[PDB]
Amino acid sequence: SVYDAAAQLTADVKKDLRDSWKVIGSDKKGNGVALMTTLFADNQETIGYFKRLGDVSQGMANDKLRGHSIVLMYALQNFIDQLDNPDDLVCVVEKFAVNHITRKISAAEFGKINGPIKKVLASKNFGDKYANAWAKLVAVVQAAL
Amino acid sequence: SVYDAAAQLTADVKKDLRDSWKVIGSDKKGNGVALMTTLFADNQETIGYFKRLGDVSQGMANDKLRGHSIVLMYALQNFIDQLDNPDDLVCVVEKFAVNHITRKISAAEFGKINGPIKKVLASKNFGDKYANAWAKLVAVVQAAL
Ligand code: HEM
Ligand code: HEM
Repeated sequence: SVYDAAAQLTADVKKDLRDSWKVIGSDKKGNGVALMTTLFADNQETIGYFKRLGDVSQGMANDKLRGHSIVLMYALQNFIDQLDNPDDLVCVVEKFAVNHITRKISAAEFGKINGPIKKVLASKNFGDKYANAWAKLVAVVQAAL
Repeated sequence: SVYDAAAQLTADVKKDLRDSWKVIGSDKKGNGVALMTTLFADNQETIGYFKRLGDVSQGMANDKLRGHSIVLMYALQNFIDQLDNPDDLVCVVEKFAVNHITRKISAAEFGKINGPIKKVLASKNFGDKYANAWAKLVAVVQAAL
């Protein structure tokens, strides 16, 4: 359940999430677009969900993809800001989940973002330790799907 | 047509938007729920769009309303941060508009949030100067609807 998954975010996971977000979140447009292009590159099959974005290969030059990528990074910002209060993190994760559930994005499909996150982390010198902390955060959303 | 509406956000409007946001944005849960409960109070018919939230009368204690309210404030956070680059502001406002258009929220209905914003600003002592600035940011989204 999302309440149990939220409890897996221990003191050090929360700290590692904040320390990496300090760097990754500093450029929301650049890192969000990079995150989305790595998803489409590594997992071609997910492009079908993003039919409305159009020609995804354009990356930064595609205004709709760029709009989506910036908005996606503010959802992550929101999750990092709610780490102090589990009750607030959960109601925000469940609110967030509504539109993904409507789109029939399963917990296994959502989990495809973990590879993109690990790769963007690694480009900014945050290795496995931080990739694993971000996968526990993604798991709280997966439990709500 | 969002670009022309964005041209009304002159240097002084953008300054008033960033100064009032420095205070309104510092308690996203508190001010976010204040906005939504003022909306429901002054325009009770808007509650018809929010059946999913359930018992909106519980205010802050209703986890779904609190969840929606915090997410709303991150959309405003996003807009405030894009004020100096019209191209990013417009692709974010068009991205934001997509789900509001699908919900059949017209520019006129969306415009009902201006009275709430003016009251929340006035409770933290930002007068008409600031209310007018925020009305012009809302007009940019109204132009996408
Ligand atoms: C941690 C990663 C993710 C975050 C933070 C995230 C965030 C968001 C946000 C904030 C929106 C806009 C609001 C909404 O309509 O719900 C959105 C839209 C969307 N998300 Fe996610 N999402 C993530 C991963 C995914 C994945 C992995 C998929 C599917 C493979 C997905 C599919 C969608 C789709 C199709 C849209 C609509 C895009 C459009 O047509 O504009 N999301 N997501
Ligand atoms: C400055 C004002 C507003 C902001 C920044 C805002 C922001 C948001 C955000 C970020 C979401 C979540 C993502 C999505 O699904 O689109 C949302 C959802 C929604 N908005 Fe807006 N919105 C505003 C005003 C309004 C107004 C005035 C109405 C209608 C009277 C409206 C109706 C809705 C509805 C029904 C939802 C979905 C709620 C749910 O069932 O979870 N919004 N809005």
